[PDB]
Amino acid sequence: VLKLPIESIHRDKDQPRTYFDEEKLKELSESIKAQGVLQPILVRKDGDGYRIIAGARRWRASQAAGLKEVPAIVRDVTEVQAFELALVENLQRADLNPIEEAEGYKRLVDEFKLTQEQVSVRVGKERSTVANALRLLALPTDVKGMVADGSLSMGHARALLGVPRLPELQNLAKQVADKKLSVRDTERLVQQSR
Amino acid sequence: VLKLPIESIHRDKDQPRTYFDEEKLKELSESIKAQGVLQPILVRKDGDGYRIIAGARRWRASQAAGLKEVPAIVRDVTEVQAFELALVENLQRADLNPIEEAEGYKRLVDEFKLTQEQVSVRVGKERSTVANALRLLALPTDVKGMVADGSLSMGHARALLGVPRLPELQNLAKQVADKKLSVRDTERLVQQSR
Ligand SMILES: Nc1ccn([C@@H]2O[C@H](COP(=O)(O)OP(=O)(O)O)[C@@H](O)[C@H]2O)c(=O)n1
Ligand SMILES: Nc1ccn([C@@H]2O[C@H](COP(=O)(O)OP(=O)(O)O)[C@@H](O)[C@H]2O)c(=O)n1
Ligand SMILES: [Mg+2]
Ligand SMILES: [Mg+2]
Repeated sequence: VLKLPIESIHRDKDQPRTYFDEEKLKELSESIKAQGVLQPILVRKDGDGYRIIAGARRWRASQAAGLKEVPAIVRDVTEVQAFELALVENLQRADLNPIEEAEGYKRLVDEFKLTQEQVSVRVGKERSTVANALRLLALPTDVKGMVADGSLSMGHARALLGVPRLPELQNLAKQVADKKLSVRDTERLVQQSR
Repeated sequence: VLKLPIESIHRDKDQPRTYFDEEKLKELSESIKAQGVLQPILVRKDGDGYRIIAGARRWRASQAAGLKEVPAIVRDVTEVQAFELALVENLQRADLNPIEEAEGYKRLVDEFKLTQEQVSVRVGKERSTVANALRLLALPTDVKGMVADGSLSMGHARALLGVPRLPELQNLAKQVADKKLSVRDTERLVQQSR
C-alpha cells in the first residue's frame, strides 16, 4: 500500500457517480480527520499521475481535510475492467441496519466509556444522529425488530417514542408497519395517545 | 498487498454485525470470483492468527468462493479503536442511486460491448437485477429524476413502465410520489390505462 501525493491523483471522467451529497462528504472528511483513510483508494497510471478507479469521495474528503497523501493501490487494468471495479466496489456492500448502528454507539458508550460527544467525533456523525440512534434502543423488542428489518423507518420510530403506555406503543407500531402508514400520519396518532 | 492464509483469520466476537443476508453474500462471492477481493480486509494480530476489524463479509464470501488467501492490512490498534474503525468503515459510505447503477450497466453494454450476461457475471449481480435496472432507463427524464432522488422506489418505477401513453405515465408518476401511494396501489392504476 502506497501513500500517493494527493496532487498526483485526478478524477475519472467516465466515473459512474455524478452527485456528491455535501453533508455526507463533510461527515466522511470528519471520520478521516479522526481515523485516517481506512481503505486505500484504487487508481491506475494516467497522464502525469493517477486517475481514480474507485475512491472519489475519499479523495475529495481527504483534500477537504488538508491531507498531503492518500493510501492507494495502483491497479494495472483496462478501461473496461476499471469501470467494472468501480461498480463492484460501490454495489457489493451491505449496510448496518439502524439497530446495529445504534448498538454500535451503545457499546462505545457502555463498554468503552466514551461520551456521546466522543462517539460523534471518533466516528464522524452528528450529535443528533448519535443521540437519536441511542433513544431507539428504549423501544420494546418487537418494535426494534421492525426497525431492524426495515418495516419501520427511523422517522417512524422517533415518533413512537412519544407514546406513554408500552402496551399502546406496541399496538400502534404494529398498525403503522402493517398499514404502511407515512411518518406524518404516525405523528398525529401518537398525540392522541397522550 | 499482504495475502493472509484464509484459515489464519477468525471473526471478532465483538463485531457490530450479526445477520448476513444470504443472497447479498452470494452476490459478494460471485464478484470475488470475477474480480478478487478489491479492498483488503482490516485485521489485528490476535491469538495464533488474526481477528477481523472490518471485512467479515469479504472473509465469508472468499471462503464460499474457495480462495486460500485474502488481501489484508494488519493494524496495531486498541480494542476501542478497532471497534471505531469497524463502525466508520460501514457507516461512512454513500451508495449509487438506482439510476446511477442502471447507467453503469448501460455503459458496460453500450460503450464496452458486454452482453447483459457478462455484466451479471463480471459485476456479480443477478440477471433480473441487471435487466430490471436497464428497463428503468426507458422512463422519461422527470420520472428517472424521481427514482434517482428516492421519491419513487424501484418497485413503483417497474409498475409505471406498463403505462402506454407517455403524458399519462408522467402524470401518474407525479401523483404516486405526491400522495406517497404504495406499490400495490400504483399497479392497479396502471392496468386501467391500457
Ligand atoms: N469483489 C469485491 C466486492 C466488494 N468489496 C468491498 O467489500 C466491502 C464490502 O462491505 P460490507 O460492509 O458489505 O462487508 P465487509 O466485507 O466489510 O464485512 C466494500 O468496501 C466493498 O467495496 C471488495 O473489496 N471486493
Ligand atoms: N475514514 C474512512 C471512512 C470511510 N472509508 C471507506 O471509504 C469508502 C467510501 O465509499 P463511497 O462509495 O461512499 O465513496 P468512495 O470513496 O469509494 O468514492 C468505504 O469503503 C468506506 O469504508 C475509509 O476508507 N476511511
Ligand atoms: Mg465508491
Ligand atoms: Mg464492512
